[PDB]
Amino acid sequence: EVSSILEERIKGVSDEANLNETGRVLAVGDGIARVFGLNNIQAEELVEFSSGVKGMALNLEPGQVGIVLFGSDRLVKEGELVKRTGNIVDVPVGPGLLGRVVDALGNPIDGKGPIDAAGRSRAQVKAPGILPRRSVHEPVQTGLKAVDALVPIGRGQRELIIGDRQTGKTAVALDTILNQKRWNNGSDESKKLYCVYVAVGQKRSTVAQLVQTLEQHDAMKYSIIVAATASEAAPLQYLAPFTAASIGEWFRDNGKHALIVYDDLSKQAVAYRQLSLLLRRPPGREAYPGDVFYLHSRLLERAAKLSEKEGSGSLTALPVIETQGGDVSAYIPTNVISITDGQIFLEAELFYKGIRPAINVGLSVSRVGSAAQVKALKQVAGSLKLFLAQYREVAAFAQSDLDASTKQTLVRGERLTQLLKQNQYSPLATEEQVPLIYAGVNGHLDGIELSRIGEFESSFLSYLKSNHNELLTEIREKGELSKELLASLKSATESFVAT
Amino acid sequence: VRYEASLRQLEQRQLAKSVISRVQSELGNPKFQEKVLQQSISEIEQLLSK
Amino acid sequence: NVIQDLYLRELKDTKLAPSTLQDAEGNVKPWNPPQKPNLPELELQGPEALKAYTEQNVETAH
Amino acid sequence: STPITGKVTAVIGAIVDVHFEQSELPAILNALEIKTPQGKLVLEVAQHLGENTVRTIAMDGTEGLVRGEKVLDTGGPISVPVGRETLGRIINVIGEPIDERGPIKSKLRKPIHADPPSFAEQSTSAEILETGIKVVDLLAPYARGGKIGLFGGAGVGKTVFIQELINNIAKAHGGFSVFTGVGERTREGNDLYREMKETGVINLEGESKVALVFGQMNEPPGARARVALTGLTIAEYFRDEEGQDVLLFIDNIFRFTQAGSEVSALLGRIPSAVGYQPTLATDMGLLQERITTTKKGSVTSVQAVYVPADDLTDPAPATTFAHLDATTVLSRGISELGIYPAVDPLDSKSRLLDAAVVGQEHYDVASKVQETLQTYKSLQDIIAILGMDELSEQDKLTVERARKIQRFLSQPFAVAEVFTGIPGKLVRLKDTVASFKAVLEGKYDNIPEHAFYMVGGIEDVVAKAEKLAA
Amino acid sequence: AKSAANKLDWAKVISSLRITGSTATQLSSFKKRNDEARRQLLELQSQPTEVDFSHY
Repeated sequence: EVSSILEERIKGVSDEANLNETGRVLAVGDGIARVFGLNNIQAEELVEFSSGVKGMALNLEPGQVGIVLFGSDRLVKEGELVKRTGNIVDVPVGPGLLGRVVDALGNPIDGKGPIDAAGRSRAQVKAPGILPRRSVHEPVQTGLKAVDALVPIGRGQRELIIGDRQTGKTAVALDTILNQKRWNNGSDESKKLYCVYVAVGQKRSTVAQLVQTLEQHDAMKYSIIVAATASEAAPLQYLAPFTAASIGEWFRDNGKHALIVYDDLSKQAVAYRQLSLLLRRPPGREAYPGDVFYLHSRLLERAAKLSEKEGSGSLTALPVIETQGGDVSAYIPTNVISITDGQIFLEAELFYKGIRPAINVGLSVSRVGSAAQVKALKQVAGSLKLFLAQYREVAAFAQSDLDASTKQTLVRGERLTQLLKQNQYSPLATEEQVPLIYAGVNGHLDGIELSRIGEFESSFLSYLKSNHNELLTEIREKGELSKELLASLKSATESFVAT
Repeated sequence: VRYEASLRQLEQRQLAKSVISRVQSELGNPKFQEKVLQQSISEIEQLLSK
Repeated sequence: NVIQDLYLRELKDTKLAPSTLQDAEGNVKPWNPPQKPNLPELELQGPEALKAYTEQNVETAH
Repeated sequence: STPITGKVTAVIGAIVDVHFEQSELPAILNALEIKTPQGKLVLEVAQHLGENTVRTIAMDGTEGLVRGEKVLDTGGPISVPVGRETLGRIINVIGEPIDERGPIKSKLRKPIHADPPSFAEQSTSAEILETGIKVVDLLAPYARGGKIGLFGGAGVGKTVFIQELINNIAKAHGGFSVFTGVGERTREGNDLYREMKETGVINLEGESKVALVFGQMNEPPGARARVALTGLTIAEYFRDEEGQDVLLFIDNIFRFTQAGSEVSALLGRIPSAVGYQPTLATDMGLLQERITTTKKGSVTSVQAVYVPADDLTDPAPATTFAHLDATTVLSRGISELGIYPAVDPLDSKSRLLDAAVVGQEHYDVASKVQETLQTYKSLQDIIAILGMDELSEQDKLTVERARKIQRFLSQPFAVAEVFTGIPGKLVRLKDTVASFKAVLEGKYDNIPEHAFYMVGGIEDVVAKAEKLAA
Repeated sequence: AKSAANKLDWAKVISSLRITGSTATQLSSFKKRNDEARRQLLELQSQPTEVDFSHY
């Protein structure tokens, strides 16, 4: 029965004679087999054993060439063949990895769907030129109101999501993938970000929620999840961000966009540490290797927004960095912070205070930021930065009673803050982000009790869809507010505030 | 229900050990001579072509 | 050659066999029946209860 | 040809080197045995250094290892026993009975190593554990599939916490369990063994509801490491082949981390993270993935964890925090205050807490609690300096409910009849949700703080209002 | 029944006012209620005994 399928496969396996260069293990310890032979061999080239273990050649030296083993130490012994495949580590790239959860090696581990491939591209390549570049001005909507206005998001624009442990890091990121479903549904394929979530040194249990949540919202037909798990060895974890970016390059080169969310570079560093220390590489800061910087830098400079020549496409990025209670002065955070343009910094306090996401947007800046921002959102939330900004500093004054001025600022800030408290895993369109913020700015939301804010939000939205869904569609597709829409938009808020 | 599910796997595992059982017969029989030699000559044909 | 050769003899002389019922049974939970509900808790039986409850609450207090 | 002879070459503490003969071809993860007066010393090969010479870790004493003395090759990892007849017996790290009732019964055996189940095998949670402890049950409940972690310092009643859960939860559920003791004192083993024999969780006939695997700290650092791999293997057997949920328990899993750190330097692997094994992530990672819910069994571990120096922003606990699903934090201060357990209200967090998974009412109530306490803690500063009468009336009332809530975490236990002497309580999940809510709604601020001190469920809270009045 | 027991307990609360001490009035009222509530949830767990030989 089953035996027949296996019978089919068995026949498709034959005796294979010819094999190239080879080496024999002299001593194997700690995943570091040390091989005699392999004189002429490319730098970091792939080797295949006689027990079917794979390896890479970080160390080339004439006495011995020090292979690093990817699999088991129990199938590797003394005196064993090490065939030289003759191909530097490269992994398949195609369009077929859409809706596919793959291991670090590119094969389906969920057991759903084949890999339709067209090329294999190296895990490490070199970042394009100066001439293969164009300024960042393309928006991207994450569905959170705060992120899109205060510290906008762009295309080939990378900026951190650096925050504390289990404070809903993944929720900041997940909302964006789910929002990229919007462009995907249509047919202009220069607006389609084909998202990649890269779980590095992050266990299969955690990821099983990650896949499950995607599946429920029908989002495994463009999301790609490259996984090198906690159990899976240090080469696979070291090579997990390099494998994932490369899949994105096929899309990017063909003229498209795609988006990579790395989780997390705190765990990428840990794997390089394991490798360095067993190969006795130079020490550095905090007992992590000194040369970690070079690793991160190579990966983050390929994430870029290319010229129109290269098809008018980019690789957008969002690294997620895990902090030990908010330390950013820590050697691994510090490297990434300088390289990337922008940060988002989540805060433990906000979390405890029941505001989830606990994103704190005062200590968020984007270096490039609003050059990529929707026109509509810039008008109704320039004001919005200046209102929330004052309220923080004036919230260092605490209650008895205060000046007539000071108390006013808290009232305005607080209604806006409850507005920007949103439930997680709930995206928003451009047509429903823009009306709400205008209500805050123009003080038709900051005239209404705190408790009733949550209520106001849906009612106002429904009220706009029933009366005039024409104004919403107009807003969305123009991308901007005109004096005729701005006249109207005030009129509408008034009738709604009346009821 | 659990063991029934387990059993379809076991059935294949019984065929795995069976490979070992024919292996014993090969090294006892003059398959130990004849098939080693089937193996040898193919290596001669491949290596002459290099 | 040898892969095919070994596999033919093994496949032909050995199919997929279901286990014996006896082998299966052993490897699963046994089934035991329900034993002994309980006799409700004693607080004296006989006239040992009767003399005792009447004599002990004779007292009352202001 | 495989030699059955090795001669020992260097005894340098736990590290034991062997000089095997021509043709051996050494392989890592094998087991070498040396005949000795203290039995059979097991050596788990953890390097070959070349030319037929291994560098191995000892699992038994080397204060009597004689050099020149013959070393057999056994091959692969050692094989312990698994089954259902392996319950309520005390099993050593090398697989041998120290409970001294003939051999530990077998059907099948499997080795202390196991490969971690693939993505295709994994499946989600759907059952919700209820511990019966009001703080855990409202502000962070656990679910079967989970890798629970009892983070705390020392003196916060670590064993007692672990003891409580066995007293309630273990009896309740239909599955069997495994109790694994990693590197712990000779007092604690005996305390666990007597207390649960009496409670009938340990029985001399097999087919119990716990297993015992005692590995102790007066045994070499390698044994402390592979006591855990041994107990775990019993749980995998349950899960897959014998199709039963396990409510696994391990204790203290820092002895597992600390153990790897000791033999790490000596094997040549220079420390990383400052004083710790550089293989911290992967050793954890392998361990945690085995403990999960798949296509059959659901093995939900409760792991004790020790935070050194009472500081949890140190790299050894922080790495772990990621690896565990449903953290709790405990501390010296809370335990001393009379609030049992020392679990903190805002710092008990799960990644298995959803608003739908635990139901909307529950979620909303636990959020209100998190807010009221957080206002209380912000107000502590104001109250220290400014005074308590320069607070608004909304604020003053939040202080007051927060005090009631703070003493509403206090529940005595049976296994903390070495502290209060008042037996344990069982509190149902719905009863926690409803009684906390009542405080917060302002309808149950007629009740004082001390009548939420030392209570069970709801019925209890009502009973204590009357008692204090008289 | 069970409600007769709970009506009768409140007669006994005001009875314990009139006499002095309530040494086994309370110990009796608590036991009766308690083991009544325990048999009731015990019964909700209780199903008739059947084996499904047309599904499993």
